[PDB]
Amino acid sequence: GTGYDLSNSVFSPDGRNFQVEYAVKAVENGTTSIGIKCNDGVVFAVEKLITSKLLVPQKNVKIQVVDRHIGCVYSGLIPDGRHLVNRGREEAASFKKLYKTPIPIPAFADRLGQYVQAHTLYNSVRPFGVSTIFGGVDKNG
Amino acid sequence: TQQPIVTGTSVISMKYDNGVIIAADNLGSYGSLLRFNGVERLIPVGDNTVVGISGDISDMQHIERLLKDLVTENAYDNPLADAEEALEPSYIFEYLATVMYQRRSKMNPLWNAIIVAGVQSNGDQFLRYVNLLGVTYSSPTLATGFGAHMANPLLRKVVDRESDIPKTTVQVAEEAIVNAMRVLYYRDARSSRNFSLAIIDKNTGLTFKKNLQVENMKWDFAKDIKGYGTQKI
Repeated sequence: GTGYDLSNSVFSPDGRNFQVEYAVKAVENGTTSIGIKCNDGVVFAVEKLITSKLLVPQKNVKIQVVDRHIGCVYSGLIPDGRHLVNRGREEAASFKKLYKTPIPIPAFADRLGQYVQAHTLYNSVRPFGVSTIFGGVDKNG
Repeated sequence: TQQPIVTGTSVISMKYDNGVIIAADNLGSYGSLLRFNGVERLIPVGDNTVVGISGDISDMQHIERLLKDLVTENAYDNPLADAEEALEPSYIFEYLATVMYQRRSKMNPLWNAIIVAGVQSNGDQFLRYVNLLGVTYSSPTLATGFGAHMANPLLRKVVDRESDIPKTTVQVAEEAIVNAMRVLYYRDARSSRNFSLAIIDKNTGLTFKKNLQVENMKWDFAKDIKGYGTQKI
């Protein structure tokens, strides 16, 4: 048959969600961003393509912060990355309000992952067009 | 909150030439029982604001959480959160005041009296008051509860008008605050001898002193008081 790539959440005869792979292709078109885990923390870095000298340098920040200990940098569709960061900030605020302690990094990871996986479950929502490198220091390093 | 449970007493504050001073005891009272000692009622926000809260301790902790969350949310996507776009005392006040008036109008108020004191970015001394009714006012001297009746008369003899503010020094204002704390410990049943004192100075920043005690108390004359009238021994 044909048409397995016209609707999200539709599995192809191989067992793939082609819309997710098209979103991945959209991600590969973005600028480069990396993360490196050192002995006592993490370091994030990102390239900002200077389209013109009219852009104000040192402005147009690309790395976002969640809570006071989590850093996130996303490659791909910048608006989708901002939306995902906002959702993660809401999750972290809820976690802190309910449990007092700042949200652990793995818990935050699972929250973002469940959010994205839900966004790959229905034909009424478009999969996220970003790959996100995040992390920080919690009680377990 | 419909009726307060664990409550903190008065909170005093006054302006001086280069900044503001605020102070409050460390007591949480379960009605007539001095239940919890060492309860900080001065919440420093940033390096330029202090929030003094009296009333329901649970609502005070809720307001602490709200202030922490407000700082965190202002830090978001703000490269100047440590500079030109930092949290000003007026911002923190206006937010708390909106919250208080809303909670009043919903018939579920925060049973508290709040005094926000700090220094703006341009060096101006900010000092304002709000309560569970949402009433807001600003005076060179501000106190809550019994302080409003006893602390203000002493503190207003130092700064009765705006023009008196440039003339008052940090030592004068701090001595007046300590004297008012001593007078409250004299005449307030729900008071404590241990208190905390914050100074927001537009030059030295935030100076926060904890575990202070009321000193130089006059009690010797109590030896000459015998009987309630006609008794001689």
